[PDB]
Amino acid sequence: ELLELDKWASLWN
Repeated sequence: ELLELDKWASLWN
């Protein structure tokens, strides 16, 4: 996963 906006994952868990 080379997604930079993946930091939003904490907003769904």
